[PDB]
Amino acid sequence: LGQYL
Amino acid sequence: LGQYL
Amino acid sequence: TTIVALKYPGGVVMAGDRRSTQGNMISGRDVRKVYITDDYTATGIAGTAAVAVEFARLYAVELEHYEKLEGVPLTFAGKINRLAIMVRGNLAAAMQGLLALPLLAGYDIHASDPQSAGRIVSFDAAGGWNIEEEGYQAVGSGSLFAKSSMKKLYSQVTDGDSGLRVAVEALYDAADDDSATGGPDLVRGIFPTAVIIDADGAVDVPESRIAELARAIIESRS
Amino acid sequence: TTIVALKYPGGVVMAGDRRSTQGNMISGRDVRKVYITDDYTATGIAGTAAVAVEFARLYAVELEHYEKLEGVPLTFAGKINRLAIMVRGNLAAAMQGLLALPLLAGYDIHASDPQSAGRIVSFDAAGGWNIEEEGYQAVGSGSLFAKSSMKKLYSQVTDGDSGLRVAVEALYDAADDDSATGGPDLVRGIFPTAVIIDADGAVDVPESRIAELARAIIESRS
Amino acid sequence: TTIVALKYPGGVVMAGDRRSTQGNMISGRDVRKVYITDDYTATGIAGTAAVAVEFARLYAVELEHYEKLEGVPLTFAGKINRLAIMVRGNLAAAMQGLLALPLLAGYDIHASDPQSAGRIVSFDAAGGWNIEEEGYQAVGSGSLFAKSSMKKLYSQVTDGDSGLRVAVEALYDAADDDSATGGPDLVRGIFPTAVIIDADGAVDVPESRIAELARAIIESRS
Amino acid sequence: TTIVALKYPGGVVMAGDRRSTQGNMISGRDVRKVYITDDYTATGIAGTAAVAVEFARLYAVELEHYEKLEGVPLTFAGKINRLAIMVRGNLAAAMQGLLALPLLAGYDIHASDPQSAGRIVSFDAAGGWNIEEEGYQAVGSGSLFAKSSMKKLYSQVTDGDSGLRVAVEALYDAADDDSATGGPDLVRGIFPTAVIIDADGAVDVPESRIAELARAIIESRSGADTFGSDGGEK
Amino acid sequence: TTIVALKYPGGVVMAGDRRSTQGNMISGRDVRKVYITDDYTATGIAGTAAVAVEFARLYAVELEHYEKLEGVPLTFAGKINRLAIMVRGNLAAAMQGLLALPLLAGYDIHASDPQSAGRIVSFDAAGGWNIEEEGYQAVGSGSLFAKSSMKKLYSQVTDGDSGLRVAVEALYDAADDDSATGGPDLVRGIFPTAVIIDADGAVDVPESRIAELARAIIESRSG
Amino acid sequence: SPEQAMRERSELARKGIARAKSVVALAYAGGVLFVAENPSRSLQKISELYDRVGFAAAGKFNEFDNLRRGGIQFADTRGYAYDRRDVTGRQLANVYAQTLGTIFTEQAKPYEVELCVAEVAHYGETKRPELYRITYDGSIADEPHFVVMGGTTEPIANALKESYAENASLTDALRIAVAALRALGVASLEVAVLDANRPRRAFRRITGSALQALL
Amino acid sequence: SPEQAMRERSELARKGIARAKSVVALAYAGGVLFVAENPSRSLQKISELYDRVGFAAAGKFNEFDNLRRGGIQFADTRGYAYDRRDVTGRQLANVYAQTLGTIFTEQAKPYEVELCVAEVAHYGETKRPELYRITYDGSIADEPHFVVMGGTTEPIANALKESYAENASLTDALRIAVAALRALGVASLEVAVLDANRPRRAFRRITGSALQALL
Amino acid sequence: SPEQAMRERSELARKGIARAKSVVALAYAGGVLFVAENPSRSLQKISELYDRVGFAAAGKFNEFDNLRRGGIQFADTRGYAYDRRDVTGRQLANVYAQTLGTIFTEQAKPYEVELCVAEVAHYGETKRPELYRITYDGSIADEPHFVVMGGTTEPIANALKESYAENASLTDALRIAVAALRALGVASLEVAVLDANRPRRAFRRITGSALQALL
Repeated sequence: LGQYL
Repeated sequence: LGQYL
Repeated sequence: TTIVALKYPGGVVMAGDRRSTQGNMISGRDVRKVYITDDYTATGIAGTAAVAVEFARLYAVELEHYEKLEGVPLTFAGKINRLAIMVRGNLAAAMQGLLALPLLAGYDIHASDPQSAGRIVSFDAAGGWNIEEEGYQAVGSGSLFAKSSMKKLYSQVTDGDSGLRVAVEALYDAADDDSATGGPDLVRGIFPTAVIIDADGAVDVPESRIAELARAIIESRS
Repeated sequence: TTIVALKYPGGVVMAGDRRSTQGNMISGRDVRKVYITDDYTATGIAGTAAVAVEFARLYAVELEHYEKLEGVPLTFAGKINRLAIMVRGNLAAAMQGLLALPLLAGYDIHASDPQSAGRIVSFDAAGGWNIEEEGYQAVGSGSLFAKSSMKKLYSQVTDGDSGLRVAVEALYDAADDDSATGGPDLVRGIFPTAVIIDADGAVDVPESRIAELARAIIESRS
Repeated sequence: TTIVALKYPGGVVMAGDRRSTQGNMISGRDVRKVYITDDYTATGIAGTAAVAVEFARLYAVELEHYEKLEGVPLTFAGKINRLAIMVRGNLAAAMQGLLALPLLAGYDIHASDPQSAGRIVSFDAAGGWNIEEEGYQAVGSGSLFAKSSMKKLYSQVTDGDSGLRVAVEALYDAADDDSATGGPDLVRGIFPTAVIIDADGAVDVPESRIAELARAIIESRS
Repeated sequence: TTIVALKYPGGVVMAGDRRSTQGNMISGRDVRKVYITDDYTATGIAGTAAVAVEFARLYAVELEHYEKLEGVPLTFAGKINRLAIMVRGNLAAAMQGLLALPLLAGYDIHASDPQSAGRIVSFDAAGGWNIEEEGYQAVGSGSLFAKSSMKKLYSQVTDGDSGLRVAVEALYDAADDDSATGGPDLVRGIFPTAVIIDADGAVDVPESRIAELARAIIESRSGADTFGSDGGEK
Repeated sequence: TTIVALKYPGGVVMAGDRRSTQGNMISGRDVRKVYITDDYTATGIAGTAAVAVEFARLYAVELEHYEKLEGVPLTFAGKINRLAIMVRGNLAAAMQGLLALPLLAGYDIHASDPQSAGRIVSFDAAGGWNIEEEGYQAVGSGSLFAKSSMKKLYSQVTDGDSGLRVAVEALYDAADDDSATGGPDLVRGIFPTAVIIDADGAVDVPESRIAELARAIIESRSG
Repeated sequence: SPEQAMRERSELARKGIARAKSVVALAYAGGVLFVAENPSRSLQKISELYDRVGFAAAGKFNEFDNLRRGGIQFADTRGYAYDRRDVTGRQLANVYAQTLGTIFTEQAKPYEVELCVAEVAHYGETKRPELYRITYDGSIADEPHFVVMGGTTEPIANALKESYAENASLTDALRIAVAALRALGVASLEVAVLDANRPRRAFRRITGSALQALL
Repeated sequence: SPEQAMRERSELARKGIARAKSVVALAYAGGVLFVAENPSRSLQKISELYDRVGFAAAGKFNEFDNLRRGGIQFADTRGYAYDRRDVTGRQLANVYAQTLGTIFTEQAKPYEVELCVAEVAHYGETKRPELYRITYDGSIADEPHFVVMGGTTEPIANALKESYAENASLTDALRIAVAALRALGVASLEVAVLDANRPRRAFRRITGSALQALL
Repeated sequence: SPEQAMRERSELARKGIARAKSVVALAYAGGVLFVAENPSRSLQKISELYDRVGFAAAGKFNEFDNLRRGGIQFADTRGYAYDRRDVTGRQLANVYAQTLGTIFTEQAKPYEVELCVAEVAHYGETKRPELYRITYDGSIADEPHFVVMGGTTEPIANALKESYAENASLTDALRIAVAALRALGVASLEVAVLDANRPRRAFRRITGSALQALL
């Protein structure tokens, strides 16, 4: 997955 | 499958 | 508009006029108001012409639909009930000027005595129905004059021909006393339509016989 | 508005005027009120202009939709039934001042006798329909005058050209006795539109022919 | 309120006044009533100001939405149909006083003759539309006076500048005869707004040219 | 009820009266009719008091909700559109006597010229809106008198203080000609409320400044009445 | 029907009459129109009796429901908003003759100044509310007479006893000028009901004290 | 493995299309000519979609018949909504491609059909006819000269490539189409044309003695 | 097995939380200071919930952004329903805890987020700020001084335990937070405060030259 | 293991993306220039979203075309609801990212598409163009100079890294884009620009003789 802040 | 642009 | 029906020994006959009007203006001269719904019943509807045609078409469709689905025709009481239900359901629209009063005549194949198998059924605006026992009935604007003429003329009915003559004479009287009912048009050659129902089924009367009867009546009254 | 239609040996012709008004004020001078719905039927609609255009467009769409879906055109009775259903469904809006009364003319390809294949159908505000048997019919505000003129002039119809002349003269009379119907405008060169239907299909009459007929009528009456 | 539109060789022009009222009270002096819906059509709407603004906004949004979705702008007939549908759908609210009567002027790039590519379309309260063929049309309270002035002044239209001058003079006459239409306000420097459409698209006319034309007309009539 | 709003170089000012009536009876003497919806707009509502309060509350809630959801405040045109939509949706209830006519004053930070960033928007009962170009507008029962007074007095507006004085005098004239509009109450010490919006945001005017301006206006009117005559007779 | 409420230093007091009528006929002589909704507010409702009772019951149920669910009582503004919402929702039935106009009096525990923590809120038919500033308000048919009497009598209010006496006298004047409002009935011993709210909460005033005040007022009026 | 299932679906659709009869559609001087090998007299593989749009298909009848009905419904709705001239063959082809892709992805069994959408220019207008071929998976390919669908397409396509000629007359195009389709009489041929010379509706079937004289 | 499912969900969420940037929120003299490491300029991890309530999160953006929108909707609805002062950070924390404890057990994939709710006293009021930390499973912990979320929380918490001081100024608190977060320039720091001195709305971001001057 | 199956999902999405043509979008003096390798004439990969927002995509046509339609619907609804200037490319990018994340998490097959949203400044206003790239999983990355999508992007991106220059003219930017795309004629290129000099609508396709003169 992606888009971890 | 098909129809990749 | 005037539609009459009377019983004779061995069958029943129904006849109706041909005129349709919009107020005082004549709009139609060859309107057919008597329909053969099935092999043994005929239905004549008075009132608004469009509603009458729609009712006859829908009633015939419903009867044929039931006969095809079940493989056996409806009893006469069932046909009366369906027509009464349709009339009752049309009450709200009839209150808006779309009234339609049908007259039902038929031959009961399941009746005991074949000579008295004819049936005449009348309807009111509320959907109620009554099987006539006096042998004749009429609907429309000129119904009263036609019934009063048939009351005096019914003693001469002994077969199909005499019954047809009496029905034609009653229609002539109704057209004589009512402007909304059209009489025999000798100039254009247009005559009222009639249907005869007996043990062999319902058939349309040829125009030539009705023309002969109308001319005989006119010569009698000339 | 006035739309006329009459039968001639071998076909049928329908014509209509060009004027549209808002009360006493003239708002349109070139309105086309006769439409070619398909290859063998023409529809003229009187009343509110917007409702007439919408009805013509929707009726043509429905007929073509059925023809494309089933691969076979509807019979004439089916087209009559669909138009009558549309008129019946428009009753609620017509009671609010959006009345629209159509006139249907067609050439029945399935008819037995080619010389009597023309068909004229009239409709009332209640959705009822009747196939005209006198060979001519008219709708609109000036319909009575045009119908009475055609009653006298119908004896002169023997072919397509004579029928077209009679239709143009009937429209001229309707515009002569009705202010809401526009006559031939010689100053602007605006003339009524007409459609002729025969075995080869429905075609639009060229403006030059109608102009010549109108000028001949005007010279005859002056 | 008065919005005028007229055709000149190679294009079309549309102009409108600036006044909005509430009864006899003047509530607005710089209202803009002519909108550029897209690159080749302009729409002016008369009646209630709020309904007019909302109609223009919604119509432009719908046209741009279709153009972005399908990748190709609608044909002129499609735009006419959509505007007519909106007008027809607003009928119930117009019966309550929220009336809006639009005027559509456009340039047809797909037309054969470039000099006759201009189009003027008028609408009624029932949603009906008619493509004007006399070269000019007007909507609003002072529409009749402006139209009657354009009838006399249309012979002088030969290009864009003459057409603009004629439109300004027609608006001046409409304001001169109707109190609900505002005239050229020299004290505040407020002048009618105009849009010119040609092969290069639709552009807003600069205020200086309209001011010069209005001053010339005023000096001519002094 | 009367609410006025006028533009001055560098900002805008909005003021309103304090009286609420039920027919000819006075039911309220300290009603506040001018609200600060956000940091750069002020909204005043005329008509039914309950509908006015609900309108202001819902409008502020909607604007703050959008700002919190998107992380950026609405443009001025967006706020105008939302208020117009609310007014249009209230039309059916307004036809039954629950009428509410808003007046919008704001300071557009995205405008090019800072000195002309003030904005005044007027609304009608049908939801239509118009951006005023004459620099002043008024709503309410006494709107006509206040607008006519501002038409004569607008030439004196040169800064925020002069604009505030002109607005107070317009409210005074509206109350002088309309019984539904309350004038400055010297006995109870109740004065009209005002909001002034500039580059630093919207702030509430302290009551002392409005009180002394109203007192000066009353003194000027009394002195002019003493000096004047009915064409020669007092 | 007439219900009054006035502020005194350190609290608030609300009183109401006992008569209910059906036209010109007297149907009730002991109706109670002032309710203790919670520990620090009181609600008096004028208009149709059935609608008033239903309104008070529903409002108390809603307030207690919120307090039990959230574990913390509503702020005073929240209570005002809920009552205003109920009044606004009852508008359609009010147009049909089921009108009910409530009067709200309460003591705010979160107020900065304990001496001026009393609150009086009045409502209109459209649901709008206004926090009273003059220190007294009244609702009902005889509301105008009681309000005009309190306007003259408010200078004498210095504590709870004087405020209660002034409220009773205002109710007496309202009954004196309005036939739909019942006065102190000495024959049957029926006197107006009152509620006093202070820092310790809301309590019902005993009947003996109100009877004594009514007798003193009557003796003063008769000379 | 989704890839293996997709390959299985593709092979099933390909064999289903292979079981169908052959259809040829080629552009000529007068427009587009449709010639299909149809033994049945009640079942038709060539139909009209709109005024200037034709339709050809090959495969499972109960699937492309439903697709044809849906396309006719879409075209009529679009024409009534905006205008008749706002309906184009490109939009119909795109709708067919989307529907076939969605069916190929979601339904248990993909449609075993192959569609052809042909459009001619309006009356009094000059424009090269457009041919679109839409496959079972949803791919749409634009063919400039001719389209062959159903049955064994390699020999028919080779024959058409060898014998095709632009601006050919109707009779020569019909002869070439029949010769390539053999690689038949009026009792097993379904012939229709999109006659660009027609004013409004270009679709027209050629059957009976006229067809017999033509070939 | 419920034990294995809970263990797998807990480990997946714990591995998703640590795969992200770090946010620190600590209380100072003027209220609560939010410091976040955010290289992005459009996506923000610090946001306002209500007048005196803030929001900080760390994890998968599309999940805590949806949670933030839901919390804003709930806060606005509650404020309009009863009053603005009836909305408290405790209620928002309870709602978030219920939502996360339902999602952790019902949905296929638990949310990989860690929420922080901070509330300060109203204007002119004296009260210690309240910090709430809601984890993925649905547990809520009350932190008196500071909250560390995302990344390697242990070293930052250790640094804060040594460097924290109550009633510190904004500049000192910002320096302490940055020093603990390093264990950064203005182009990668997202800074906002809940200023208790504000009249109504306490949330206020500190970006640009104003941020540059502070640190 | 669902985590390892997510690897298969990502691999399938990457294979779908790489099985397509290449699109490049770079900023220049006049705004944003779009250059795409599109042999087809009916299907397009570049489209307008709103007045100042463009759209570029690469992957499966039936997926990003639906996404484009959804974005157009959202932009028009937002513009009509509040104002035209309230619509920004940031909101469109956020919506696309959320939708793609939801599809990648819930639907059986992830969308094998790669989106690009570009926004330019309004007329009379100065602002650097903003480029956003949205991947199948939902991640959005802000590219300051250029975006390359579809096919083998490594050589094209490497060539652009050397040949790119800010404030370049339209002709120079087009030459650079085509040269990097090769590592084509007017019959296989789709060229559109977001011309910041346009008053209201910036999107404008450059095809035909004008495109021929440009390159």
